[PDB]
Amino acid sequence: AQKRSEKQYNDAQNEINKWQRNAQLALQKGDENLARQALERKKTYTDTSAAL
Amino acid sequence: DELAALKAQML
Repeated sequence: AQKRSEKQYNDAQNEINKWQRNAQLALQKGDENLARQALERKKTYTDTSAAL
Repeated sequence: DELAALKAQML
């Protein structure tokens, strides 16, 4: 169970990294919505990670 | 968040 929990936590971290790259892309593309979505996703994931 | 985005927008 601990290993499974760790894997889930690891997956969340990986997702956050992908989101960060997307946020950088949004700045280059000048799209407000893409940047906003990534930030929101990072926050919920962080909360989820803390719970985990 | 919007305020933070504005700073990001310049870049």
